[PDB]
Amino acid sequence: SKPLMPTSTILRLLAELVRSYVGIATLIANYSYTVGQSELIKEDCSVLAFVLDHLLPHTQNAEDKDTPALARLFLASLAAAGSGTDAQVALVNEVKAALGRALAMAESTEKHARLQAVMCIISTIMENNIIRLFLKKGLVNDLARVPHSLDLSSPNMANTVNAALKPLETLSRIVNQ
Amino acid sequence: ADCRALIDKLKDEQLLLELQWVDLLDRFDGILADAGQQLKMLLLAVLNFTALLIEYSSIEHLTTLLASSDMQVVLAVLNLLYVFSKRSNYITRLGSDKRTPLLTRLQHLAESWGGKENGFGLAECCRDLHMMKYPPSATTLHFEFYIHIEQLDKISESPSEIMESLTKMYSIPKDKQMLLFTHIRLAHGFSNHRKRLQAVQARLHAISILVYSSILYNGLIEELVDVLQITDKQLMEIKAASLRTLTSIVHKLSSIIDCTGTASYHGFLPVLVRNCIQAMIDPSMDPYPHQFATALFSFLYHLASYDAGGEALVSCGMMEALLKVIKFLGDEQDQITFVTRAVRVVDLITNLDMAAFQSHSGLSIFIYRLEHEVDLCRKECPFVIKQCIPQRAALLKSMLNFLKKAIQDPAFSDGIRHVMDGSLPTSLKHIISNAEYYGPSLFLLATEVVTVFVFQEPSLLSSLQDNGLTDVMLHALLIKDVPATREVLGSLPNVFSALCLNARGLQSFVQCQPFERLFKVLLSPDYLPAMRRRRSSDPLGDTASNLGSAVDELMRHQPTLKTDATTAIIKLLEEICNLGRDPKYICQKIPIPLMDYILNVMKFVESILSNNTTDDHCQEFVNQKGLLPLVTILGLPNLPIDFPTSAACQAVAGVCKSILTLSHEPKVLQEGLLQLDSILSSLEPLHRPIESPGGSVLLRELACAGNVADATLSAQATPLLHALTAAHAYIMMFVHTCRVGQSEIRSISVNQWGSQLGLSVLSKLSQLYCSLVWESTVLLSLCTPNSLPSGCEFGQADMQKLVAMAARIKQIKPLLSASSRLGRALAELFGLLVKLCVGPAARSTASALTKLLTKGLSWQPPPYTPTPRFRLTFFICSVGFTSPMLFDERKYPYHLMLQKFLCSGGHNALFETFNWALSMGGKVPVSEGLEHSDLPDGTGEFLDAWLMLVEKMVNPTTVLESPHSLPAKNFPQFSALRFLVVTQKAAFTCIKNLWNRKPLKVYGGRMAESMLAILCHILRGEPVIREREQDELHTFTDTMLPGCFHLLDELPDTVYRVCDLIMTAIKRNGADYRDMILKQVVNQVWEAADVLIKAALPLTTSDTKTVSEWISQMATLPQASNLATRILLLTLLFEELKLPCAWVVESSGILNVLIKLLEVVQPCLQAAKEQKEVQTPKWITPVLLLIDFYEKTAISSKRRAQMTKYLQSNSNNWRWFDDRSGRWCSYSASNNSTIDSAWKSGETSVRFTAGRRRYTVQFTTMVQVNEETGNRRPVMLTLLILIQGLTEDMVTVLIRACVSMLGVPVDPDTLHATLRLCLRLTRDHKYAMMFAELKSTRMILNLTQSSGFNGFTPLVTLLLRHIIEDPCTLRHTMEKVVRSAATSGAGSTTSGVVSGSLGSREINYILRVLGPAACRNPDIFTEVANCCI
Repeated sequence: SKPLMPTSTILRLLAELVRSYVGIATLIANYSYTVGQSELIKEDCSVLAFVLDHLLPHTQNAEDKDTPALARLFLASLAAAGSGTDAQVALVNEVKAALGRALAMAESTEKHARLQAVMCIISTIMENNIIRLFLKKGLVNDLARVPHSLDLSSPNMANTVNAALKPLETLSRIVNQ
Repeated sequence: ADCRALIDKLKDEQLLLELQWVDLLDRFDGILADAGQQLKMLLLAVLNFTALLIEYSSIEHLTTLLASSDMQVVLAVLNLLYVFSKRSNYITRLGSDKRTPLLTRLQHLAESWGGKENGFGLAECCRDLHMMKYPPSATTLHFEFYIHIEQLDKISESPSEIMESLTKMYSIPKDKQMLLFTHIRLAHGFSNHRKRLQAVQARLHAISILVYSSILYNGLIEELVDVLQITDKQLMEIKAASLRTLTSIVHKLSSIIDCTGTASYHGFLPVLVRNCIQAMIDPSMDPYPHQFATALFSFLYHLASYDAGGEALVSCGMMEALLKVIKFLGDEQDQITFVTRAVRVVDLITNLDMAAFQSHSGLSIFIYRLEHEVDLCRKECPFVIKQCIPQRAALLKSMLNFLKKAIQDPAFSDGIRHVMDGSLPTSLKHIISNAEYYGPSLFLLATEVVTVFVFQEPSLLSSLQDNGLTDVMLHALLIKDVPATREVLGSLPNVFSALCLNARGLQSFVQCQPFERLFKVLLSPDYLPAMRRRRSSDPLGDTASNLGSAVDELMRHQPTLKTDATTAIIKLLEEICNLGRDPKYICQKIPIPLMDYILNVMKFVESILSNNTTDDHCQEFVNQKGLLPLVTILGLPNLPIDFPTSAACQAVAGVCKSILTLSHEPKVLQEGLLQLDSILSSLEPLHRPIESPGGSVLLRELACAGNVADATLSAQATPLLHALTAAHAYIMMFVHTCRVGQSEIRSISVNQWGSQLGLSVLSKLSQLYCSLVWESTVLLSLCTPNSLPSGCEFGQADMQKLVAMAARIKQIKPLLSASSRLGRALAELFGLLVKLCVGPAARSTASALTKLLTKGLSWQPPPYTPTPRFRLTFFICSVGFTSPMLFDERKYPYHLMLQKFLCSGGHNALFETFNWALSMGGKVPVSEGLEHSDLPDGTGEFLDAWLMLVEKMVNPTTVLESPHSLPAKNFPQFSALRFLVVTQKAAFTCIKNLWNRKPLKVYGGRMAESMLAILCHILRGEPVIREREQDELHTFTDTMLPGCFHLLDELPDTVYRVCDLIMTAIKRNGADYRDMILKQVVNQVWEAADVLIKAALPLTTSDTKTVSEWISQMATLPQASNLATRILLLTLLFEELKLPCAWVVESSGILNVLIKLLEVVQPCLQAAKEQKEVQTPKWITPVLLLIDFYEKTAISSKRRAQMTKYLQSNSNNWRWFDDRSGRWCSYSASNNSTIDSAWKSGETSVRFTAGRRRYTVQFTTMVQVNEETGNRRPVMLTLLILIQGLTEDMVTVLIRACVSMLGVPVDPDTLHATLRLCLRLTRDHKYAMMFAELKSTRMILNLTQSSGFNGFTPLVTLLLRHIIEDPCTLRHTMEKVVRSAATSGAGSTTSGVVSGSLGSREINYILRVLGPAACRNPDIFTEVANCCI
């Protein structure tokens, strides 16, 4: 009775069609949902925004177990696929938007799961045009401002800060080496 | 014992616990579950005693008891949890159900207070300081998650009700109010001394528990050492807590050492230790508390156990003080315990320095203390050859372990001669002489100290003999009863290996008949608990095996003992015979443990005989007549019925096998055969039937056993059942010795079995086999509930004596098992004997075994039988028996056995049993028998076994190719060809007699499948055997199709064997016969399809229900059962006959009818989805697979045609690829011509030899594999009935039908077939667009896991890629692939070196890698490769 293509499988499929076909990454990047298109959708938002906010973050109650590994694969593929700048710029812009959104979010384990998962996707992407874009957009400076937008007493705060330090170390090294 | 007396006494309770398991621990867990939810002191006493019990269900209560206002109980709970974590990992392994609530409560106790740096040092927390020299935040609560309270004194009452009032005034986080309670009770405590010390102590306990299982910091060691320095002397319990914490922290060690000062003689810890010791020694100076001293000597133990600490204890010279302890301390139990602690420390310290110990004469001090303690036992137990207090026994044990270690240590090798001229032997003499006052492990340590000394200085064994220590050891280990334990038994032979070492010692050892005494251990129930396997995971008899290997080492050092050892072994065997022979004993699972004796003795003898593999013990034993007493053990009357399957019988068989394989001696088999012939001659009344209406002889011997409650336990009550179970044990020994691969042992086995006695036994075993099949089938006929018999008193007359049904069954079941298990062992024996016979006397062995096969197949019951089923069940097991004996695993025959099975008989009887089984004894002819209504119940099961045998008998590809062929040469020479002539001729008539009749209720599809396999083998074989009756197979292949299609209507699963039969009839006959077959199959499909096309016209007039009837009529009409096999047959035929069957499927137009049927069924299936009662027509998958392979075949014919258009039909040059040079080197002309000819024939693979190397080509992969090396190398062919395929109007209808079948989730296997078809069709983007324009990706996403299959996600991904790949995107992706393959030297499964630059880069190879892309689209691949290469 369970659906045969869970969102995990659909993500792996899209990751494959991105890695093969040039236009798919740009079409997925520009495609955006509409208000009241699904129960989980509150307002017009990009697919990348939804993948960053609702599918990528670890959450304690399962719907599919391995949705996050495959949204990470999907966004990794959408980066690695060169697709000129049409796909990579919208990916980076949407990651920046979801970071600022989650930092403005109210203090919650939802906030820390979103933050940790965005740091993890920046780290996987980071593992050269993506780095050029991360510099141009000031993503490193928005990562460094992360603790300004934390409650420094939270029991999660150290884990989300570790996560945000992980791309900062790699990026500062790759720049100044 | 006194524990049980204490339990009964307790069961004023608290007064008794103040004076000082399951139901006492349960009453404790009771009051724990009661008090935590004249009480508190009861809880405290229960705890204070339990903290002794664990040191030699409560958890969930104890964890709640930490929420106490009076810290005394918190402390006691911690002391108990410390005793736990110290001794065993009981709380570490526990689950997080309560481990985390516990460990968190402990963390909240343990967590720091700010230490010295904030004025909360433990030293300052323990000195009073006036309560005004502490930080003002001490009497203050500051709990955050917000609560702050300046001081707790104005509300000092009721801290628990304070916490509950805070529960009501504030919402305290759930499940973490413990950190509040501990802060509040602390802030109440700190005001006063006792409560502050109790908080300190609780914190120290909590640390220690948290370390035996963020808390630790730089100042903690210094704080603890300053607690130890505090000299008010009222703190000794806090000092002991601090030391126990330091102990936990050892498990920072350099800091512990730097603070305590152990690196120097002057230093706080060493000085404290020396003052404790001096206070313990001298009575005037008061003694430091026992608890504190124990914490000190435990800390020294754990510190010494680590190298940094042992080196520090060297440096401060603690050995001098500890030897002072071990020299001057008194006799009382606590002082003894401090002595054993000091001894274990002197052990750890001497594992890295000896010089201090030696310079302090420590060995003399140890020996004097051993003298003093032995002198204090001498008063209690003065006996010496001319209970010990536990603490003294532990002292002695640690001190003898030290002496053994020192003897095995240099720095005593000079001087250890002067140990045994001390008092030591006079005190060992007392331990050895009193192994019952002193423990057995202490008696062991004493004999091992002597053994290790004698191995260090064998010279001074003369001194030990002069003072008679060896003569006391002998008396204590032989003449006095050996203490019954594994370690003592394991050591006796090493001890005797020492005592023999002086030759005088050997004389003394052999003087006292040592092995008569030593081996009695194996026949004594007192030592069976010592012999029982430890951990239940070491082998059975592991300890007797060790003992035997040690006695082997002993008497290989001292060969003079070998003869007496083997004499005492043979006396063991003769006594086991005695205990098994006379009636007065009865084997327990008077009861006697005989089977344990037999296992232990046999593991002992096995170890001895097989240890060195020098065949000196085997020879001696056989020459001392031990094989008679050995082999008799199998036949012992009073051994139980379940003996033969037991590990003791397998042990006896293993000893026989060891003797056979070491000595190469026939005598084991000769003697086994003599005794087996003796037993078989006893039970000839089993061969003679009742000779009246009667049942089993075993059940007439049972029933006539008077009324004894259990006859089967008596050898006189059931003589035949016990001779059965003796023969079974002998047969399992012959099995074990036949399961041998040494050709020499095989040869001497066969030479023995071929003897006059061997063949007398083998004849009697054959008659026994047929008697046991009779008896077992009669007995099962009597345990059946009055169904199988024909209402007759066949064995009832004896069941009426035996006895309301179970009361009779449960007396027969021991007979049934004793007779059925023996039959299976006989069959195993004869199979092994056939293997040995095949690989002159073998020929007589095989003769007697084929006379058994004839006897079994021609056996007829007595004429009093109530039903033929007893004969059919005899025949079924005779056939299932003859199969293993004529044919190996992998189904190759033994030609010696087929020769004798033919010449002697059994082939005419094998086929006569078929005629008999069908005719029912001639009552009905065979041609009417099968279809007769009154055919016996088991005639389908017999025919299943008979047909499965004949399938093996007929196959030429094994009967001619068998590895087990006879050599080429007085004897009649065998021909497997004439054997197949007569067998196929005899089989064909019987199959005729079953060809068309309706199948049996059960065992009819296995009958049909083996009958069809026989026909296939005959039809393939006659072409090959006429090379070295044809019109009968001709007319058969003409008329067979009515029967084939009858079989497809009755038993669809036979269709694969019907395909193979039709293919062999085709390869016999011409294309004129292929056409007739294919047109007839196609006409059956045609009419079955057209009736379903008329079955689904929309039901306008409503005559039928038009909903449930119509939906299920399409799926259930007989025609819809036919199609599922007529199409499937046609598809298998198509797969083999690729192009003729394609051209017929084209020219008949049947494909249009099947497309029309797939279209017309869609309204029905859709309506079924709307009934929510989908039930998929099974015929859909054959049709989709047929269409799939029809268009696969047409693809391929066009590609092969235009390939032929580019090839010369003469000498097509095949070339093999040399990756190293990059050359397509040609084959020789004969290899090239062979490969081309065999590719053109369509063979999948071709074998050839070049340079005597064996090469094979695989045209599936186009690879040459070298058969010797397995190297795979690429090959190429050097280039220089037209199947129209599916038309657009068919493809359009198929795509719509596949989308509708995806809409309604028809079935998993049907979705797989329809998606496979879509995958083939959509490879043209026009049809992929059609498939995507009909909204099929929504259906695919909606599909539930009930409608899924292994390939679903790959296949769906490929389909979606087919939708995505329009001409331009496919071109650009092909460009990416071509560039990637040309730039990167890709590896392959053709040994093309990875990232090679010759082989990986040839155009002719790269085109082979890119072949999948060329198939994806060849035109586009040309355009791309022309533009990018």
